[PDB]
Amino acid sequence: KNIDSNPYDTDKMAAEFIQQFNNQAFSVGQQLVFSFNDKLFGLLVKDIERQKIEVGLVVGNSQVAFEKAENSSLNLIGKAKTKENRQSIINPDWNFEKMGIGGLDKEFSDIFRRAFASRVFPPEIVEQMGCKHVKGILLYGPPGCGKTLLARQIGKMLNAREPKVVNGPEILNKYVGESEANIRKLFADAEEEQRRLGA
Amino acid sequence: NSGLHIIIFDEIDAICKQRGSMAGSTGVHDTVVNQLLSKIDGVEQLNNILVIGMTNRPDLIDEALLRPGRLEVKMEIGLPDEKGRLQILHIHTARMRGHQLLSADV
Amino acid sequence: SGGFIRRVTNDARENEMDENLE
Amino acid sequence: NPAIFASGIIMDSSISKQALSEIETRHSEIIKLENSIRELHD
Amino acid sequence: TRHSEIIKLENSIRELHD
Ligand SMILES: Nc1ncnc2c1ncn2[C@@H]1O[C@H](COP(=O)(O)OP(=O)(O)OP(=O)(O)O)[C@@H](O)[C@H]1O
Repeated sequence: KNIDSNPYDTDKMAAEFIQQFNNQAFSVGQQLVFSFNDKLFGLLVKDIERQKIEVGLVVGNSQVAFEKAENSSLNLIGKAKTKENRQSIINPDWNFEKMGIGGLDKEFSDIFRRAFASRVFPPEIVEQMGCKHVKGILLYGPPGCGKTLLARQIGKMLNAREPKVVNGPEILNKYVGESEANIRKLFADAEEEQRRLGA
Repeated sequence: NSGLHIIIFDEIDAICKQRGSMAGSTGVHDTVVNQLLSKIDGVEQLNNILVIGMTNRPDLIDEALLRPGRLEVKMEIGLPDEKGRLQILHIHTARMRGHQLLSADV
Repeated sequence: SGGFIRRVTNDARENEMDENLE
Repeated sequence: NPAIFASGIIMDSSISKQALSEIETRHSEIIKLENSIRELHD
Repeated sequence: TRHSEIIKLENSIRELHD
């Protein structure tokens, strides 16, 4: 009921785990509950260490590497990361041909290159360049080409959450100012999220 | 697992015309046309709606509303032939003939 | 103490209220 | 040659029973202070 | 501001009445 996708300070969560579980014995396969960021997490013991031990003693200088459960949205950031991990990557397992789209290979390639190229590379290069990123894209063509299908599929292609849909000119309303209210609400969630999470 | 819903328009060319353009007025016609086009077939898919349109000026309807997937079946109804006329008269005089109120010389 | 009435409508009838209350 | 007409749309301002309703509802508390002051002065 | 003044006045009147 309290699922969350916000990033977690792996160093701090490991430190708090050690602090709360100091002078304790942990065995392979043990399951417990850990409170971090005022949130309860079900932790399952996988392996200990270099000679492997079935049961070990958790101490202050011990470090813990957390792995997310299968299909879980838990985003763990930092260096204490093991096994396969994918939460923020512009190139997911998404296939361009499973969707059943037609022969628009050149257009899709141009879209990818001109839009998602910026976010793929690490922050170092973009920060050194110090340039902004695109925030708009427009299509146009004769009816029944696939604009809606292509847009919704791109909506799923990115490794992000579900998008918002504005079906036609539903914004207009008799009460003046209410349209401004609706558009402001449309952007308020993203504005607040960016303000909270920083860069 | 749902029933079916039927919507019937009359004189579809009254509200729906060439999108934009016109140059005479753009009060609410463009918004109405866009809203209809989006609602009839937009991002979401519906499978319990049927739409029937009737008109007398086929060439004035917006093409975007006539491409396949929205309004495919188009029918031109022509004047009946001699057999059609005979059938129409028979249908419309069956009731008369039922109570033998028609002269034998007709 | 920073205000006493919110302005539902931008009319003079609201203003004095605050002062009055004050 | 010069002959033109037009038709215009009308507005209802902005009273959507949220600002009107909030003012109307909030105006309930003042009666309590009225009663308290009257009791004090009696 | 609303809460501060309202509860301040409520406390003042309550102490007065007491
Ligand atoms: N390249 C395509 N390959 C397969 N189906 C397609 C393709 N382009 C369009 N379609 C079919 O078109 C149907 C509806 O049209 P679609 O939503 O794709 O059009 P659009 O490009 O958004 O244009 P418009 O809405 O302006 O008519 C979809 O069900 C899809 O089956």
